[PDB]
Amino acid sequence: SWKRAFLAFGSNIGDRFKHIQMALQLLSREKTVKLRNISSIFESEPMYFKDQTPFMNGCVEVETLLTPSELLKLCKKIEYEELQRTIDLDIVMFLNSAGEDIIVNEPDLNIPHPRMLERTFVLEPLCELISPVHLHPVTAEPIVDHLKQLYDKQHDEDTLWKLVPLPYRSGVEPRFLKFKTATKTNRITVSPTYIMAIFNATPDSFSDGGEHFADIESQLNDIIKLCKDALYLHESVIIDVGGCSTRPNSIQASEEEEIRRSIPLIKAIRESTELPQDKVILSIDTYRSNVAKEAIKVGVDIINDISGGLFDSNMFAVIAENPEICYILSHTRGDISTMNRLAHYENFALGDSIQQEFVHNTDIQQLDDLKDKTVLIRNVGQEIGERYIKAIDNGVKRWQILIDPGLGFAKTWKQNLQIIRHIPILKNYSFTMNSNNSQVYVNLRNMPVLLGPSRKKFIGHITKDVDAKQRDFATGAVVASCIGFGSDMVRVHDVKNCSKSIKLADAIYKGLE
Ligand SMILES: Nc1nc2ncc(COP(=O)(O)O)nc2c(=O)[nH]1
Ligand SMILES: Nc1nc2ncc(COP(=O)(O)O)nc2c(=O)[nH]1
Repeated sequence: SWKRAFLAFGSNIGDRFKHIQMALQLLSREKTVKLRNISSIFESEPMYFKDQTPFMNGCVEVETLLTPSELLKLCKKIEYEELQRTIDLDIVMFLNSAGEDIIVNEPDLNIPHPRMLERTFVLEPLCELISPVHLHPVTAEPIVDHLKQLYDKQHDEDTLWKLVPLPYRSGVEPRFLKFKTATKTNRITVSPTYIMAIFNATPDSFSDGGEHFADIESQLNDIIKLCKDALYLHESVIIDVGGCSTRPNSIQASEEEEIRRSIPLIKAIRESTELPQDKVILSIDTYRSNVAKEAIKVGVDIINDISGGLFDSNMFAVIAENPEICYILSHTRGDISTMNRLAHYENFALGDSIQQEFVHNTDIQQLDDLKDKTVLIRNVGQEIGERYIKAIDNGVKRWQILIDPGLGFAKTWKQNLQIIRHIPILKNYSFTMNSNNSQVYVNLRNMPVLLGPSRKKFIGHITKDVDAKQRDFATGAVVASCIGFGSDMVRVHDVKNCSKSIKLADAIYKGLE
């Protein structure tokens, strides 16, 4: 047979994420159960008892040979087994082998879960996994409509933070990237924008990481300065260490060379007593799985892969082995030497496979003409979606992923502008797709967006600045606009100055005053 089920999970005791992970491990170990998709991780206000620790919540989609009743027993076994060394595992919905929702109303078991339409912490992660046309079996209304209805009440009690796990550090509490969303109807990120500082460990151009190249002591001092500049106005900073050039047609450092450039420097930052370690997050810009693996060993938090797994087929396997590492899935085409030729987006690669496209949970066939105005962002969204599907198929968890539409990567200067304008569409883009004899639903809602506009050629074209070094002021303006269009993180060169821009844009657009 193989039936389908959606289960809600939650914990508000101790290491909540470890309780969740253990429950998912226990499910997966069953011969009768197959994990298909997991939602983002959300933090929510306790619904019933406000004096308690906030809950960590999500949803998991499984394929199972078990009957509803057999599955419920397993959920109870798991809850008990976890208590042995604190986790709730409920059946939310259960579909038969034909993909139809079943209803059970027995003394012991009620499917769908009787409380689900009351709880944003159920519906939000659930609707990351089910499409806008999925109806509630009892009400016959789309579940997304029931979600919208809850948000429409405008109770801050119903508000969710999304948490993206970061690695544990000794003596430190569990670490996350955090994103709070609010509604007004439109949904908007209202927590501070993350600043990612660029650090190039390449010899490429004297003006940018050029002179201190291969000198770890000098480089570290540069990084201490960056952190001080950023932390003046911000609570956190990400330092993105890059040992490989990603500029169109640039010669590629060897792996051994990239490792030598990046890894000792990450080790040195992480070991520094001159840095406030708790406010400093470490990223490595690499498309190489082995470099990522080495970086993880020396205490990196984020793998920033401009190819989204395209350059190394073992990258996803590395990320999958490290559930507390954060992975940036960036959009590109071809490779570094050919991408310039591939900036053409009229035709849709997976066009034939696409069954249905949705913007803000509405079929775009019914938002007529929007389709014609959003060719580029939907094309980029589908290609990000395809990378995402392959990541999930290779053990990467949705909860680990940030997305980046990849400004400048197989895109012209006019296209980069259009991508900035259309971030709100991207953030609310979803589609169903035929994939290996069965249907798959890709939902970009809640996937935090990183943009890297800094010093890019597209700015220079408009401001007539030939040299990249003189594009910092203009970058300030563009960064403000990126945030205004919904960017959750920005990658920048001029940290001291862009920090001011980010803070102002956050005040203006987010009310963070
Ligand atoms: N935010 C939040 N509040 C809560 N309050 C009670 C229960 C326990 O619910 P059950 O007894 O129906 O499983 N679970 C949650 C939860 O998961 N999240
Ligand atoms: N995630 C992400 N990573 C990147 N790495 C390098 C560059 C090229 O810029 P640089 O050569 O000035 O670092 N741009 C990006 C980007 O836009 N997004």
